Parts: sequence; structure tokens; C-alpha cells
Amino acid sequence: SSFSIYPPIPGQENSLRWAGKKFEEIPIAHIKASYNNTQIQVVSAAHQPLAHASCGTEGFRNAKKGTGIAAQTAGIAAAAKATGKGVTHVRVVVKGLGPGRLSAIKGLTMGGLEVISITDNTPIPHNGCRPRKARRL
Amino acid sequence: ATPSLRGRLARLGNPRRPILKPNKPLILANHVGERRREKGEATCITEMSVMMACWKQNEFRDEACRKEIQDFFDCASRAEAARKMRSIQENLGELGSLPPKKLNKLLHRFPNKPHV
Amino acid sequence: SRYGPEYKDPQIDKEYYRKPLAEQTEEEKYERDFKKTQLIKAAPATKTSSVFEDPVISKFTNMMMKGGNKVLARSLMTQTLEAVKRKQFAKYHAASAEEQATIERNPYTIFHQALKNCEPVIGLVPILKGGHFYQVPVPLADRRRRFLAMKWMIAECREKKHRRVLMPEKLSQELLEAFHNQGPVIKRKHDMHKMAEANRALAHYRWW
Amino acid sequence: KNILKIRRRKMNHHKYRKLVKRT
Amino acid sequence: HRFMEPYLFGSRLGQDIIDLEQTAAHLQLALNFTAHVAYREGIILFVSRHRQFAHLIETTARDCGEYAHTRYFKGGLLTNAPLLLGPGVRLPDLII
Amino acid sequence: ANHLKFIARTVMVQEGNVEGAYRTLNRILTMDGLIEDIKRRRYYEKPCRRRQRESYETCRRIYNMEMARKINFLMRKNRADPWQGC
Amino acid sequence: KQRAIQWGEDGRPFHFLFYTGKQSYYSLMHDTYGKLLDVEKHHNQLRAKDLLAEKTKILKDPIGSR
RNA sequence: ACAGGUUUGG
RNA sequence: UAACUAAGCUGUAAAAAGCCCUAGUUAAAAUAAAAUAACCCACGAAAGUGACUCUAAUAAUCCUGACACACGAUAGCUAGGACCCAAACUGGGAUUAGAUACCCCACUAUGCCUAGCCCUAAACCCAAAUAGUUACAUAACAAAACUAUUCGCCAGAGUACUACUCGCAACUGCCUAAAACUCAAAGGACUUGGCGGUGCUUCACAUCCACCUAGAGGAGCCUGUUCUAUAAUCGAUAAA
RNA sequence: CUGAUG
Ligand SMILES: [Mg+2]
Ligand SMILES: [Mg+2]
Ligand SMILES: [Mg+2]
Ligand SMILES: [Mg+2]
Ligand SMILES: [Mg+2]
Ligand SMILES: [Mg+2]
Ligand SMILES: [Mg+2]
Ligand SMILES: [Mg+2]
Ligand SMILES: [Mg+2]
Ligand SMILES: [Mg+2]
Ligand SMILES: [Mg+2]
Ligand SMILES: [Mg+2]
Ligand SMILES: [Mg+2]
Ligand SMILES: [Mg+2]
Ligand SMILES: [Mg+2]
Ligand SMILES: [Mg+2]
Ligand SMILES: [Mg+2]
Ligand SMILES: [Mg+2]
Ligand SMILES: [Mg+2]
Ligand SMILES: [Mg+2]
Ligand SMILES: [Mg+2]
Ligand SMILES: [Mg+2]
Ligand SMILES: [Mg+2]
Ligand SMILES: [Mg+2]
Ligand SMILES: [Mg+2]
Ligand SMILES: [Mg+2]
Ligand SMILES: [Mg+2]
Ligand SMILES: [Mg+2]
Ligand SMILES: [Mg+2]
Repeated sequence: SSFSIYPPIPGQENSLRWAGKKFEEIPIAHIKASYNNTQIQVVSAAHQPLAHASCGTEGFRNAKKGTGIAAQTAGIAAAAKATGKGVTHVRVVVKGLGPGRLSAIKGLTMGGLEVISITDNTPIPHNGCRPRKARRL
Repeated sequence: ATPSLRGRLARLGNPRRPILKPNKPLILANHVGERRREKGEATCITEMSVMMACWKQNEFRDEACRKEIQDFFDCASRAEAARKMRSIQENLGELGSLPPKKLNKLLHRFPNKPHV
Repeated sequence: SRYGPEYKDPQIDKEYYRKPLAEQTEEEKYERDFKKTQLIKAAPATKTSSVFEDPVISKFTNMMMKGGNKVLARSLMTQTLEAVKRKQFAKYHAASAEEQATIERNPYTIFHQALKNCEPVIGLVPILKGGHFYQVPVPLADRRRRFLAMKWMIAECREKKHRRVLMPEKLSQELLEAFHNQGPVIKRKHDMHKMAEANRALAHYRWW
Repeated sequence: KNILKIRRRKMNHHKYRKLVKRT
Repeated sequence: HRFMEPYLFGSRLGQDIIDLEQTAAHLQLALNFTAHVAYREGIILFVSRHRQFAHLIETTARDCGEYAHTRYFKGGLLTNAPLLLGPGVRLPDLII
Repeated sequence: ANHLKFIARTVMVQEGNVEGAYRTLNRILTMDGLIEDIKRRRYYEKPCRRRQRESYETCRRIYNMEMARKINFLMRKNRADPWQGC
Repeated sequence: KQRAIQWGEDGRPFHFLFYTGKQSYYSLMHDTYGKLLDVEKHHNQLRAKDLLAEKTKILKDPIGSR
């Protein structure tokens, strides 16, 4: 049982299949987890969006969509709208450190989606644009 | 390893600018800080999952599947016994970790000597 | 509080002493229990060495008793057992020879089986985390489960009956329903199990 | 401590600046 | 300790070595001063706080007829003696 | 952006285990220092505070390392006292 | 009543642990430790000579001795 | 200057 | 800036305001800045400097030494250019009795480059430079106590980083810098209480929760209070 | 979350 946590780079001759497809054909699920909202959007391998569901579109409100239950419901709805189009496996791309980070991830499994690759793509500026000032002066 | 300390503080013999600005004098105290309510994790989660699987599959009845009901109780009893026996075994022994109540008495036997 | 720390619990079982030679491991502790000059508390007025009484029946009568009127709860339990026995005898005499080999008539057995059927498995504990209370599913002890199973039945027979229906008459039907697992106590137990299964995702919040 | 005299000089300089702005 | 440089002979790879010549000279002087006190009926108290030979020191003091002290040394023992020991006591004439 | 996709900060699950893979990915970022870096870059800090934070962290690390070293050096003397009652 | 005379007319204390604060308690501790060392050496000699003629007198359950 | 009084809970 | 998807996005402890030419993904110049390495301590006289490469280059066969000469962070000024992002000011939305503040949104000067000024900092390592010592020696704390040659300062505190002068591309400025008057104090460290709307730990066997029993808040009555009403008691009137 | 004075 030789299992490597490294992703199956297309440059190699590895044979890893999910539902008959290769790792390059598996759809993507972008989960932008901000500090006040968690958006989930499902796109195909050709960068074509399939399903879109956010904590705001789930019927929540200002402080209600910041909790983890809102991200879990958003993930359930996204998984439902994705399975409505016939998808099996997905690659989760997490963006931003928010409270609904793991909730939106487990929401897809609770709504019926198989998570195979969790990629953390968080924007880390190499001292680029100057961010806002500090609070509690 | 331990980071270097030469040429860090502000002294008369140091010709460069001091690098480290200590809030308090870097003297090793004779008593460690008390651990902020060392906690533990739950138990028998995997045994409860396979137990509730019977309820979700057979429509919430215990007469259908039984071993998933007995192993759960066995895990609960073993956890209840380990919560009471280890709470004394680990406080009597010192193989692994130890509370600060003993670290303080261990350090006071061989304290630091700031003077002389 | 009048019993100091040196007072231990009594031992009412006569058979525990009627065979002291048949074993050595039990003799080893019984030969020192008195040689240590250990003081023993007084035998309770509700518990005796009678072979027809049961600690489960005693606990249920104590939980049913309101205030301090003990004879009222005793008579209620007697009437309940009598009604159960007579209804089972009626069902036995109104059945055929095939159902006679399956229908039981033991009131103690029916009561204990009903309690075992109504005994829950896992409960819910409110844990405060992040300023909110979450109902974490937690395994309960045997005494906790039995106490909940008895209290649910007692509360249902107290509040969910009619003024014309008596407590023994209502409990005689509740026990027969709990024996066949078709009663509101089993319904409440299944509701508890469903609410625990719906919250099992919060099991990582428990610390014991 | 020394913040007494520091704040004293601060208040004096602030009053001087306000006087300059007024006149 | 800084006051051991004149009483040390050298250092063999970190471990210091004591000069046994001066050791024996000081030991001769110490034993002479100890014998004279015991001859002149002097109270000799072996004070030594070390939990390895506390039994040996007490046995030596018992066999010598002199007094020993290897337990927790109290604060006002020798100073506040008229309150710790008794009304009027006789302090040890020699401490070892 | 210009680098290849699904290579940097990627963890492959095994047998559909999601929680363990997420904990592994999180430990990766904590050991690499990205979690604290993002939590610090959320709001801009001035160099007057940056130097102070660096000095504080250096002193804290030095003190913790010295305490751990002395604890590991004195752990031998934790055994039962063989000279009790002397 | 109070404590008896500790030192004679010459001033020399009678007991050998008078300068310890508890000339009775510390003497008892010393005698107990001496008997313990003697018993330890006796048991070691017995183990070396392959002789086990003693028993464990610690279980005082039927006696009730505290 | 052979000095003393005077700040402060001290 | 273009293409697909959705009616929502940002926003706080909670909201509102703002934007719905909005939001996510795929691509995308110009400008600003330069993650980890850094637990490193080097360079430079100091301020200062750590995204990469190239050219030039970092004085004194080496004492101290100005009011002379030359530099001198951010902030400010002038002219030209740039403007992603942050933001003085300003306009709104919260909270407060009030908030022209801390909280949220938009936006400007400004932060960015060249040329020319202004020459200020807790410019603090509050410890001057040059060659050394561990001798005597703890006011307190702090970075232990000191030698020989020097440079520049120090005469109670407030008045006072003030006015009057001189000089300065500076003109609400900078350097130098008093006096009248008021008081017998003004100051640094320390010891102990008190306090803290800054912290950490501890347990309560009717106690906080996990939990058990019986009660008040629903009806009437009694009784005691706070109120209206009279010429018509009073005290108590948070745990207590 | 906020709460002024003696
Ligand atoms: Mg400090
Ligand atoms: Mg401290
Ligand atoms: Mg003034
Ligand atoms: Mg004073
Ligand atoms: Mg609005
Ligand atoms: Mg542009
Ligand atoms: Mg950079
Ligand atoms: Mg230098
Ligand atoms: Mg040079
Ligand atoms: Mg020169
Ligand atoms: Mg602009
Ligand atoms: Mg902006
Ligand atoms: Mg405004
Ligand atoms: Mg500028
Ligand atoms: Mg400048
Ligand atoms: Mg500076
Ligand atoms: Mg200065
Ligand atoms: Mg002192
Ligand atoms: Mg000079
Ligand atoms: Mg003056
Ligand atoms: Mg100035
Ligand atoms: Mg001026
Ligand atoms: Mg209570
Ligand atoms: Mg009543
Ligand atoms: Mg009422
Ligand atoms: Mg009333
Ligand atoms: Mg009254
Ligand atoms: Mg009154
Ligand atoms: Mg009064």
C-alpha cells in the first residue's frame, strides 16, 4: 500500500483513476472562506462553472453567515447542485483563512461529494500592496 | 539548539547596537509556569459511529444489530476504568509528562545561582 | 450524616453467608470484614431479606412515591401488578394453545423487559462552547439509563392520561406496550436516538 | 515619574502652537 | 570557586585536581587543633547537611562521644540558643 | 498564478479520509509558518512594532529552550529518593 | 511538667543529638534507619547464602493494627 | 563650617 | 480590462451605511512594495540597509579636537511625472446625554520617481572619544565598579523646546536663548498597604455547570413594602 | 458593546 500525499503531477506516468477519469479531469470546488462569508463554486476541468452556492445565497444574514453551520449548509447546497449535474469526485481549493474553512469542506461530504484533493490556495502577498491599518488604536 | 546570545544585549563592552531588547532580565527562574488546564480528547467515537450506523440503516432499532451495541458499552466501560486508574498511575509515575507541581520541586532542589 | 466514615453498607443476602466453605476467595474478605471491627449501618426499613421483593421494584416505587406517603405508592404498585397479571391471564385464556406457549404471565418479567426496552443507549449533554450550548452525544452510565427509562414512563403515566383512567390501569397498558416496543416511551427513546444521530457530528466537543 | 515633566512640556508646547495659530 | 585557585593543583580535561601536599599539611594542622580541643574537654559538633552519609556521620559522633547535626539546620540555633535550646546552654567549642 | 496548478500546498486523501487530510494540510502550514503569517498580514504592522515583536519572540524562544534544556538535564534526578529518613 | 535536664553540671549535653532540636525524634529516626540498614544487610546475606526463612508481616488486615 | 531645620505613608 | 455563473458583495460583539458597472474562476498590462530564509547580526560615521544582476566603491602606516565644511529617518514645501494599495482632512453609518474619537464604507493631500529646499525625533543603547585594569569597592534600580589625555555641557522648580537678539532658499519655522514674578520645595529609586473596567491557577459536596426533588413568576386570600389621596407617625428599605 | 464626576 504505497500511498504518497503528493499530488499526481501530470508529468509522470502514474496510473491513478477516479470514476474512470484522470486527476486532470476531476472538477474543482473553489471555497473562498472569508472572515464574514464563505462562498463555494464548482467548476469543471475546463474552468466551466457548474454549481454556485454561498452562505449569502443560503438564506443567512450578516452575523448568521459567519458561523460554521452556514458554511456547512452552503456546502450541502453546493454538493446537491453539483450532484444534480452528475459529478462524482472533486478537488477542493481552499482560499483564505476563515471560520467556515473546515465546515465548508465537510459540507460537500455531508451533501454527497467525494473529496479527493484538498489544495490550500491562499493569497499570500510577498509584501506587495500595503494592507489596512491596525484596529483598537 | 539554543540561539546565540553574544552581542545581543546593551552593555558597556558591546560596541555595536544591541539586537535583543529583553522585557525582563533573562534569568532562568526556579519555578516553571503552570499548565493552563491541560485537557484531553473524547473516546469511543469510532465505536459510536458504527453503533449509529445500525440505527440509520435498520431504521433505529436495537434488535436488528447487537454487537455494535455491546462493543460500544465495552468501550465506554474501558474508558471509565482508564479515567480513574490512569488518573493515579500517571500522577504516581514520571515516565512521560509531569505536572508543574513536581517540576517546581525538581527545580528547587537544583536552583539557579544569580549571586556569588 | 449520623453514620461516620467507618460505617459500611449492610449485606442482606442470606445465601452469601449460608455457604462460607464453598469458596475461599469470598471467605478471605468475609473473615476480615468483622475482624477489622468495622461498624455497619442499620438495615433500611424498606429493604429486607424477602425473596419476593426486588430492588428494581423498590426503586420504581420510590420514584413513583409523592412526598412521604409510602403506603399509597405501595398500593398503587400492588394494583398495577394485579392488573397486569389479570390482563395477561385474560389474554392467555382468550388465546389458543399455540399462543399459550408464547404469551408470558410473569409481572416481574414483563416489567423488567419493559424497562430494558425503554432503557436508552446514548444521551445528549449541553456543552458551552463559543457562547452557545451544543447537544453533544455522550454515552451514559447504566444507572443513568435506567433512571431515565423509569422517569420517562412515570412522567408519561402521570401527565398523558385522563382523569377517569387510574395510574395502575394506565401503567398496566404502558408496560404491555413497552414489552412489545410500540409505546410512547419507545417513541421518545427513538426520538432521543435520532436527535443524537443528527448531532453526532459534534462528538469532537466532548473531553471525557 | 518622568512622564509628569514630559506631559508638562507637551502641554506647554501645545498651548504655544495654539497661540501661534490664533495670532 | 574563585578562592580555590591557590588550593588547586591543576585541571585534567575539565576536572580540577587538588594539591595533596598542602592537603596533608592543612590536615595535619586540623587534626592537631581537633585533638587539642578534645583533650581540653571541648564540645565538638560535627555539622554536615548531606543526605548520603548522614547515618555514617551520626555513628561516628556516637562512637566518639561528640555531637552531630545532619538534619535541617534551624535558623536561631546558635544565635538564639537561649530560646531554642534552653534557658542557659553551653555552645559547641568546635564545629567540624 | 504563473506556477503550475495543484502542486503547491496540496494534500491527497487516502480512502476518503477528509479530517485527517485536513489536519495534515493544516500542520504543514503551521510548521511552514503560513498560518501566523496570514494572521499577521491581515492588518499592517509598523516596523516599530515589528522589531519589538521579533525581539520578544527571540527572547521567548531563548528562555523556553533554556528551560527545556535544564528540564531534560535534571530529569535524571526524578527517581525515588534512596536516602529517605536520613 | 517539662523536659528533664539535658546537660550535667559540666554543661556537656547528655544525648548526642542535642544540637538537632529534637534529640528524641531524630534519635528515633537514626535508630530506625540503623535497624533498617541492619535488616537490609541481613537479608542480602541471606539471599547470597540462598536462605529465605522470613515472611511478610505487613498484611495486618485481621489484626486491625494502625 | 564640627554644623542644624526644611520635601515624603516612610 | 474580457468571458461563464449567482443575486448578492464588502462590512462588525450585534448592525447600519456603501456597492448591486456586484461577487467567484479563467487570462491581464502600468504603479507601489519587496513572504520563508532571519533561532542570521553583517555593512555604513550617523540616520539607514536584507527581491535579482552589472559598473563604481566603502578615507587616514589610523590620538582628542569646533560656532568651519559635509551628511542627516519619517513629516513639511516648490516644479514636473506616477497613482495598485493605505490614508491626514473631509462626507456618511454605528454607540453615547453629548462623540466633531476609538468601530464600518468612500475619498484627498501624502506615502512613489527626478530636480531644488526645509535640517526636526524617546536622532535612546538616555551610558562621549582615544588605550587599558579586575586592584579598593554593592545609596537604590538599571547594563558591575574603574583609570590617564581630552572635547561639549551641568548653579532649586515653575515661569521656559518662552519674548527680546544674530544667522539660515527656511516667513504659523529652525539654532542660540533669558528676565520680572510665585513657592520652599521641585526631583530619581526603594519598602508596605489600598486599588486595577490587565492577567493565570484553585476548589466549593445544595454548588457553578453535567444532573435529582419540591417551590415563587398563572388564580384568589393574608401580610409587608414603593406610589397616588388626606390634618394624620417613623426607622429598615442591594447581597446583609 | 457602553458607563461621567466627587
Ligand atoms: Mg524594560
Ligand atoms: Mg517576570
Ligand atoms: Mg505650562
Ligand atoms: Mg518628593
Ligand atoms: Mg443597506
Ligand atoms: Mg493603471
Ligand atoms: Mg520581497
Ligand atoms: Mg558600525
Ligand atoms: Mg577604512
Ligand atoms: Mg580628528
Ligand atoms: Mg493621489
Ligand atoms: Mg482605498
Ligand atoms: Mg465622519
Ligand atoms: Mg515627501
Ligand atoms: Mg531630512
Ligand atoms: Mg533612531
Ligand atoms: Mg540625552
Ligand atoms: Mg535594600
Ligand atoms: Mg567628542
Ligand atoms: Mg531657573
Ligand atoms: Mg523642538
Ligand atoms: Mg522658539
Ligand atoms: Mg442550587
Ligand atoms: Mg405550598
Ligand atoms: Mg401567584
Ligand atoms: Mg400584596
Ligand atoms: Mg412604616
Ligand atoms: Mg427612614
Ligand atoms: Mg437610618
